[PDB]
Amino acid sequence: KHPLMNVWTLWYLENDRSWEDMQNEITSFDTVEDFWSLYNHIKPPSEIKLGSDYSLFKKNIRPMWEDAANKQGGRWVITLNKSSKTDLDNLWLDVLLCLIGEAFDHSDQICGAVINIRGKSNKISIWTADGNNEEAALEIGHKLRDALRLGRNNSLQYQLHKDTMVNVKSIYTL
Amino acid sequence: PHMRYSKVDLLALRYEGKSRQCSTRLELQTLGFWKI
Repeated sequence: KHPLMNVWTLWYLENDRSWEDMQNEITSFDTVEDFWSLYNHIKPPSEIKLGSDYSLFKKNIRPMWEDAANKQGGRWVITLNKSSKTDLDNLWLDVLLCLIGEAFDHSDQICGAVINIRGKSNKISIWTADGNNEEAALEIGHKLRDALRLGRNNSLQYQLHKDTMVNVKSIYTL
Repeated sequence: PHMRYSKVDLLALRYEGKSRQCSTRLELQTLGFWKI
């Protein structure tokens, strides 16, 4: 097997009637082979039920801002149309490959990623540890823009977690 | 050390023997994310 730099944990959120126990820790992996073994046997985002999330975070980091790893952080947000024109599945995978492949110079600043399946739109977000660290967020954000081929008219928006829990304010845009 | 995999390197291993049994962790949890 080919080892990964970090150990990653896949989470799956599904709406049920629970409050914060709606988040399910599926499994963890630390090799490329085991990643695919997991990815090959789960539904792609496009087939996921409305209101559900996939989240991939480093080991011992919960997919919530309250976590000690996310408390001072923020996220690069990608908003997407519901239409089939959007390459939602391949875009989510490329985000995952960026993560586990450690495509970022500030690897220690990466916490994870989340894909939200909502009614009006879908959101893919990359979570980083320190919002104040401009050099970190930007380096990561630029790696994303150049890797994801978002285009001219599409923008990456960085949002502090504190601003989310209040039409969310962004502090960086790419 | 620093283990960096390109998108190509990662995709190249997508259809290995171990990449194709199924995942290990399968707790008694019934959720719709599992493929069929």
